[PDB]
Amino acid sequence: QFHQNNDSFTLHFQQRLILTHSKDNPCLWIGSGIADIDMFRGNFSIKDKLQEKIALTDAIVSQSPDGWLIHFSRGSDISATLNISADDQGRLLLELQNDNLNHNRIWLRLAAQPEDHIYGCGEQFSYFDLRGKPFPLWTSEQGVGRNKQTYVTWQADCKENAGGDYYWTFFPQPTFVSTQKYYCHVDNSCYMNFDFSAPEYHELALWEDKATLRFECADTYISLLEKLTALLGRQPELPDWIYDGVTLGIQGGTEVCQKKLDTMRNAGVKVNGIWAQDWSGIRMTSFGKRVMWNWKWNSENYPQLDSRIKQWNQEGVQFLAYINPYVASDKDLCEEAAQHGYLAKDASGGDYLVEFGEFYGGVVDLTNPEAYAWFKEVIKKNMIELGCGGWMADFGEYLPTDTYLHNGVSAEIMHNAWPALWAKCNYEALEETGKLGEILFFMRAGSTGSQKYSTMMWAGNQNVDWSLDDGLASVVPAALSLAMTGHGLHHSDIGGYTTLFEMKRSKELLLRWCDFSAFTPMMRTHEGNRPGDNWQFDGDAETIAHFARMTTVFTTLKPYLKEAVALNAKSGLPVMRPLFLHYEDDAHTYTLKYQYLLGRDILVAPVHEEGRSDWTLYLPEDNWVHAWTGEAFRGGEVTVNAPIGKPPVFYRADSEWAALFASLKSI
Ligand SMILES: O=[N+]([O-])c1ccc(O[C@H]2O[C@H](CS(=O)(=O)O)[C@@H](O)[C@H](O)[C@H]2O)cc1
Ligand SMILES: [Ca+2]
Ligand SMILES: [Ca+2]
Repeated sequence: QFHQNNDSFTLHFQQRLILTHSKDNPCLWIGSGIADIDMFRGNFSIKDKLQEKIALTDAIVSQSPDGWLIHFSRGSDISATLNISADDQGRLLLELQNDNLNHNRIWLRLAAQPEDHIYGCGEQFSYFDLRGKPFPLWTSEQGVGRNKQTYVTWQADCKENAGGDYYWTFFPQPTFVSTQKYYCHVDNSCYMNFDFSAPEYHELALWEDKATLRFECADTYISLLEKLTALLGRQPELPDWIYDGVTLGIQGGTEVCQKKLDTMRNAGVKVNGIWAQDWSGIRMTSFGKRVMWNWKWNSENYPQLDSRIKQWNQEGVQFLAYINPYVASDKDLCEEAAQHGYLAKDASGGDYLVEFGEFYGGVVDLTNPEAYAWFKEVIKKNMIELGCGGWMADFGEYLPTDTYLHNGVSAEIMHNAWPALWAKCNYEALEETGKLGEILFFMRAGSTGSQKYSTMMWAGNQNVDWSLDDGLASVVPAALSLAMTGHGLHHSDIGGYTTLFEMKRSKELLLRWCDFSAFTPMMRTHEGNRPGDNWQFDGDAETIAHFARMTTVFTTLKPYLKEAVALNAKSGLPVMRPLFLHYEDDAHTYTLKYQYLLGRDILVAPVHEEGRSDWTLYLPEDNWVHAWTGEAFRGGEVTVNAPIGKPPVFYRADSEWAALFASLKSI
């Protein structure tokens, strides 16, 4: 539905009002800015020197039988064209192209209603409903603290501009869902700011001279996500062994791994894996114990690993490793990359050395098909053929904007696109070895296409604290925001990661986090950056026993989880779901941030505060059974006892899975 008067028009798409334009209230501005983008250790400082911002108030429409073409102008020397058409699947397609490259800013307004909620924009840690705020979309480090009013954030800012803020994330994406039951996906990867704060419109700011946007509607959110994932990609099914226990994050070598494994197994903990990020060596820095970034098994630290991997596998234990797409400048791979011209370049034509925190690395130029192939062979040869069942595929958010890439695309454009590219490299390693569905890699950074190429997201680095913006809590909006952006497999470090400034992980925080992760599709621990300052999974007999209990819980859910994972693969129906996917008529479910459905039938509200013996949450109208007592409940706000090991989890009494669920209160 396109309606027009002289310099005035509206566009409806399946009855959603998308655009309105008039001389008085334009939908389009263009102009120009000079980007001053600086990075220190992945923490970006983005300044614009805005030169112009010009409202294109004149619009001349011409019509094809396949669309409308709108010439916008403000005099002869300022103009842009908007083509409105349908793409090959009938999605609404807007193509914008400014007059010339000098006009490298776009602001486009979309119509909205005050009541609309907005979800998505990738992986968001402070907000799930985005309505009422702007979100800059620039992949970076996620922040330490992430709130200017908390102390840790202030410390991290002083120390290295590292505290961040509510919108910082390693997986921003220019994709959102409206409670008008449509999504909007922007194909650009330039800097963008999605402004959701005006009651009557959404404003999308693009730092480019052109923009493509697609929209699709549906009658339910589930169908909408089916459509969104038809566009962006659907993840494979998880390997069957992911459901079989906890993956133990261990460092310090083979014997330590063995000793800890045995401690856990012998106490009855269900262990499916050992994840040893230091498989390649350790680098000590002031931040803490980091990995040596040269992607080859270090047999001095991990003697007999080649054989031990298989002995572990014989007992149902996978070995997981660590790789990122950078290479330590003081090691072999970086040298080999340098010799073949496989590294991103600086303006002088040298290889760009990035400062990563008291060491330097090259950036493997994944835009060079040869470097891409070579790096994929590194994975295949040095990890898959070694016998890894999986790995952390980390980073992807750190490309500096003054690197020069083999494909000739500006680093200011390639920066945001990097994660998906890295994801694809991993995905293809698996695909080329027949290991999709068998090997599992997990990623932190993401971008458009991570929905196809990342077999699992993890929530990156939480503080080992109970903060809303960077603690246990924040993982839930991260998971739900991703679900709404088309990625339905999400987990977090059991216990958090970031151990700085007197933050140290308590036993209590370890156990609460364990209770949370038992109700997600993957259980995996982390030592954190300072292992010896954090409570760990084997800190005492009670911790071990808690793990044996909650791993038993997790493994009981295996068939349920697997079905939910199948559904994710088949139709983009995410494993951790916002309540409104199934309780659409309940207005209260649209504003929940810290509870989710695990599958259709289990409602989870993790305790995210220290010192609680009870917990308050919302049950939508259904017949619920408390998992630990069998107690029946109906909808409305409820407070339950929530000691450690009995997280606030409820299941639908009418679930075909009810007898499985009913066995939980007997563990
Ligand atoms: O920018 N930094 O310096 C920075 C440091 C550590 C970061 O953590 C990431 O990297 C760690 C490995 S390492 O310390 O960089 O070798 C892994 O243990 C974490 O799980 C992962 O999220 C991420 C970034
Ligand atoms: Ca008219
Ligand atoms: Ca953080």
